[PDB]
Amino acid sequence: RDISTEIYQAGNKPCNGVAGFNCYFPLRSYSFRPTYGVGHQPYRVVVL
Amino acid sequence: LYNLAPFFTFKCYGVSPTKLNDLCFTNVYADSFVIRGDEVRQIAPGQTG
Repeated sequence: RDISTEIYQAGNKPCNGVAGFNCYFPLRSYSFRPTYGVGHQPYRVVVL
Repeated sequence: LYNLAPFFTFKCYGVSPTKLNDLCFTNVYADSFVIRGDEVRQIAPGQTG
C-alpha cells in the first residue's frame, strides 16, 4: 500500500515541480456518472 | 526524439508516458501546423476561444 503523491517520473529527472506528457500527477479521479453503463458503473469490490 | 534538446512544450494526455514503446498501435496520424506561442496551451481539449 502506497500513499505518497510525489510527481511520477520514470527516468525524467527535471519533472520536479512541473507536469507534462512524460510526467503527470500520480492520481486521477473516477467519474461514476449515472449515465455511465455497467462497463463503467462503480463496482463495490471486496477481495477476500 | 525522446532526448532531443529544443523541444519546449511537451504535454499530452493519451498514453503512458515512458511505456509508449511497449504497447503497440495500428496507425499513426501526424498533424502539422503553425500557431502563436501565446495560445499553445489552448490546443488542449476542454476549453474554448
